[PDB]
Amino acid sequence: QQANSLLDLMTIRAFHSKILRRFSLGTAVGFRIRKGDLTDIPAILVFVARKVHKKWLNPAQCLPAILEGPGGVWCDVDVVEFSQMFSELVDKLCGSDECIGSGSQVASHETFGTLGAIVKRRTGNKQVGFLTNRHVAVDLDYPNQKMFHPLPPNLGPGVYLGAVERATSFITDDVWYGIYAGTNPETFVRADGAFIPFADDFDISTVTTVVRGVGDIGDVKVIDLQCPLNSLIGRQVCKVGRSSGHTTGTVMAYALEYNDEKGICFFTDILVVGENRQTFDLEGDSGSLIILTSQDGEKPRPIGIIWGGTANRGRLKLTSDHGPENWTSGVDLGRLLDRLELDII
Amino acid sequence: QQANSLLDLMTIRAFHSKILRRFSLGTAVGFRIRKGDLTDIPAILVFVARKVHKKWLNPAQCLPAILEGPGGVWCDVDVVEFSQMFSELVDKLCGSDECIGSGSQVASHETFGTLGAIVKRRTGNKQVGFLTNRHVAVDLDYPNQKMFHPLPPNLGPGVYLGAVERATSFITDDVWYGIYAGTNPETFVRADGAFIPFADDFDISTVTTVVRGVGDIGDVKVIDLQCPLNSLIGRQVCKVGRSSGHTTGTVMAYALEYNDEKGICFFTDILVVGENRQTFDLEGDSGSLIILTSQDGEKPRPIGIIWGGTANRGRLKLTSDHGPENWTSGVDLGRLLDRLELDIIITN
Amino acid sequence: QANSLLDLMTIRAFHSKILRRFSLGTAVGFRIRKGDLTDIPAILVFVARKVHKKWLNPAQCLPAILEGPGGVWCDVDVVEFSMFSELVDKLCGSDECIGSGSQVASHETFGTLGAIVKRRTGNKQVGFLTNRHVAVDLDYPNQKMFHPLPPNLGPGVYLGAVERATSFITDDVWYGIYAGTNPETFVRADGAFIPFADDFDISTVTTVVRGVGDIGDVKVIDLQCPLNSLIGRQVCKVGRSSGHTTGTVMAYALEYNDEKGICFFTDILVVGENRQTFDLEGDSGSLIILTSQDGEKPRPIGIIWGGTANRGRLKLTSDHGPENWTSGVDLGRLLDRLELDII
Ligand SMILES: Nc1ncnc2c1ncn2[C@@H]1O[C@H](COP(=O)(O)OP(=O)(O)OP(=O)(O)O)[C@@H](O)[C@H]1O
Ligand SMILES: Nc1ncnc2c1ncn2[C@@H]1O[C@H](COP(=O)(O)OP(=O)(O)OP(=O)(O)O)[C@@H](O)[C@H]1O
Ligand SMILES: Nc1ncnc2c1ncn2[C@@H]1O[C@H](COP(=O)(O)OP(=O)(O)OP(=O)(O)O)[C@@H](O)[C@H]1O
Repeated sequence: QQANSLLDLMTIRAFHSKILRRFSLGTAVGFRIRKGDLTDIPAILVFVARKVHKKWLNPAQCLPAILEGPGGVWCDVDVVEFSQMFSELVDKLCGSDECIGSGSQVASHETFGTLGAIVKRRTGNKQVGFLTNRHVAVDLDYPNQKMFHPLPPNLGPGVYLGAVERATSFITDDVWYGIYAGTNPETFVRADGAFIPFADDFDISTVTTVVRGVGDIGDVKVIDLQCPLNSLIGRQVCKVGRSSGHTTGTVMAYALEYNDEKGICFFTDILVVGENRQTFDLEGDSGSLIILTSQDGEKPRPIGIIWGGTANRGRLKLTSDHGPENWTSGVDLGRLLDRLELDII
Repeated sequence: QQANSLLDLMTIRAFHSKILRRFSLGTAVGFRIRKGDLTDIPAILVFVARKVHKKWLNPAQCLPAILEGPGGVWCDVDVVEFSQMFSELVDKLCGSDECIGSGSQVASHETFGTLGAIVKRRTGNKQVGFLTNRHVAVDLDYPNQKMFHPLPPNLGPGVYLGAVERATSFITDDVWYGIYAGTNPETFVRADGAFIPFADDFDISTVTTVVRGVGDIGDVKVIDLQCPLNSLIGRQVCKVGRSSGHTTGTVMAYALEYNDEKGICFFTDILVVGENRQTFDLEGDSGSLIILTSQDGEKPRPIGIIWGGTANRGRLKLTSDHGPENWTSGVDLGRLLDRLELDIIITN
Repeated sequence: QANSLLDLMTIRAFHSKILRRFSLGTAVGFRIRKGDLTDIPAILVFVARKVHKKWLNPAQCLPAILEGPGGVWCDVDVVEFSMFSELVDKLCGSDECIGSGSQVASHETFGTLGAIVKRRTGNKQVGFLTNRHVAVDLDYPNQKMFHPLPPNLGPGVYLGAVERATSFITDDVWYGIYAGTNPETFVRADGAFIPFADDFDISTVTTVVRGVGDIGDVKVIDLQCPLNSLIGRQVCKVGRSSGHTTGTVMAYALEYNDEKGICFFTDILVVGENRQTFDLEGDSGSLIILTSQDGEKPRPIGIIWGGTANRGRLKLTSDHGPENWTSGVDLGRLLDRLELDII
């Protein structure tokens, strides 16, 4: 039987992980892509440095057309080559907006990013704070730092938001996905989540729960691994960022697996690409909510958060008379909330 | 009574200099700017590093909307954000023209600039030469620097034009404006002018008094502090430079004040901003004449000279769905001519 | 007169508003006259340049004597503030056994082994103590260490992974008393305990110090003890790059303000002898052992924080050039906080 859900593709990739990684830079699951378009045939996306004809390729590097795993499940094999706009919304999010909400710029003493969303703690005092990344919100040298908006007191005027309380660095793949997606013993998944509660003296009347440029949003869309592939992969999503305004894109790959220079395996949740030849995100967009758009009038639903700028890692080069495109990685929102024990307002 | 002259604005700025200086990057006087459009309400413009809502500013950090001066004069406050064209005219001014005049390129041993205008010495033996900025006209090590056009012989073919006779860099505010512009003694306005006379063997038949791309010009328009603000602020000007060609802009503020790292106050006379989101000038345009646009068919008249490119200092970022716009600083022509004792030439 | 370090600390804290205007740092100890240590207790003040009093306005002229809330008075000392050998080769990885001062290389940086220790509670695992700057990389909280080089850079063996570490501690908890009018007061602990791997061979670990010998128990620093017990005492250290070196303790409870206004505290200040540098780069984490007196076994007193070549040097004004200084963290308080006992 052909693969239908993400779990089958993940199992197939894990079973033949060695062969896929033997002559490749990365692996993921999704739909087969032909001539730059997304089809409806489930398959495994294999990233290579360059694309060449089979004539100049030895049989060792000739990847099999079909990969078959336990239980009779089989899938196709796809080899893919791998290598501040001034607007009213951007100005408002940069310090021109009276209220504070999603997409607002949050600057630390050293780095800056985009405000993720307003959340509340499930247990304890149930303090209301905001959720963001961990590479910008908190510097590793100082575990507990402060938050300033728009800028700290040394760079310019600003107000104090709060201090970092709970943050996550890495999580074992078993805890995150619930299944073993890799044979290497030290498999990790990046969360890059942190919660900063609002200060006691901070006014709460200036906090808004409406996302600028999108409008009202629904409940968090939990990505169930048993759901059909077409449910999540290929759906058009939108994002709001301080330096990128409002952007739209489409998701192509999920659970991208790669290895660093030290051989440690790492996983990325969501892989998306901007639409109409436009880059999905830019520098300073760390902390932008990826939201699945409205369908049949239903309220848009956040599904994840952008990890950060991918321009420093690589680009997706298309082989159909087109230049390389910019891909953006993502981090799951439901699993991050579950780990952080937070509820989105 | 609402102030309507530059003198009142200068008095208000000087009387409350400390308050503005405490949390400002610069001060000027002119017309209030709302949503990127100049208004008719006179106000003192205060320049800040960034613009934020008043809710995230301390009570001492909030500049008052209005201020009062001696005798009952009151004025508003406007906070403003602060942070080679290949053409036939440019080619001709580069050294391919049949005559040398305003806008021509003058190159020293090290740097280059644009000829200001042909002038005549009021006193002495009625020497005839030209006016330009002091920075490029004279080398800091050689008080008497030679002039070449279009390039010095060490860098390319050219002819000798003359030698620097007199130059001025800084002058006390009392002598320049006639009034005390601040509560600082060590206050000096930057004239940055030099008079370079033509060589005895140089041919005067090749000197023309007609500005290329504009036409004939009239007498220098002296700026009076008692005149209405609308006379100078908000008017349209045009300039010709050897690098940017012909460029049109608008005057936005007067008597800009700046503080250096050492704490020495400095003053700039004319503040210009380009039109249609186009830079007023670029590097190498220093010394280009600023000419007020003709009105009701009147002959255009120069109002000042251009100090140089501002790209090495900063830009003002408009907060209306647009990016930073380049601005230019200039020095009053009439006061510089009076100090240097020079007379402009407008006819052959 | 101030006889204990606590009196000097209280005096400095009470008047910590006039010495911070025109000073780069403050500490306590003995007044220095003509380049030599005196016996008069005083508070050391660090200035960029030691100009003459005549060319100094009265506002910038600091008082020479201060009085505390209990009648204690102390003077003011103003000091201007700005190898290939067999032992080194053996310590670099040529020794059959590991021990104090041994080179330990991580995936990014390398450092010196502080001392072999054990945990008081729990499994009481046996490991070693070092600095977090080298042993711990925060973009990889659990890092691996190899001696003398990591596999990617050369031959080596697996030692273990960092389990517990401390970077900053509140001043009240560390010293026990409020040392500053500032609440964002922090003290740089910089101590990480790495336990030996289960498969690691424990027969190759020695508690003897190369170039020094056997050492006794850790000598805890008591703020109530006379300054002579700690200030002006000779100390020695063994570093991977600097071999065996000796120096003298100069200052205690040094305070420094960063560019962001956050104050930080360093415990021990040491200076090399004979105009020789106390330590070089890569010697961070080396133990500081008090010189043996009257035949008593040497007792370590702290751990070197790191090289000061990137932080400045002590400039003297007696026909001599600047002398490099070294910063250290008290061993007793760090061990108490981290619950570790030196074997
Ligand atoms: N290791 C490799 N190095 C270089 N080129 C390779 C390597 N492995 C495969 N290729 C080339 O990449 C091709 C992958 O084809 P794939 O199945 O991904 O695409 P397709 O659906 O046939 O069409 P399209 O080219 O439009 O994507 C292989 O046929 C071979 O030409
Ligand atoms: N020191 C300061 N730093 C930053 N922002 C400031 C400072 N002082 C005032 N502001 C902000 O700048 C605003 C000044 O507005 P301005 O004087 O330009 O009036 P306006 O013409 O009504 O405004 P606009 O140009 O936005 O149409 C103040 O209302 C406050 O929001
Ligand atoms: N803020 C300052 N900046 C520069 N120099 C200063 C400052 N305050 C004091 N001084 C100078 O430093 C001297 C401090 O001398 P100090 O306290 O070390 O006495 P001393 O031990 O007798 O002197 P010495 O070390 O020269 O033998 C003051 O007498 C004055 O000359």
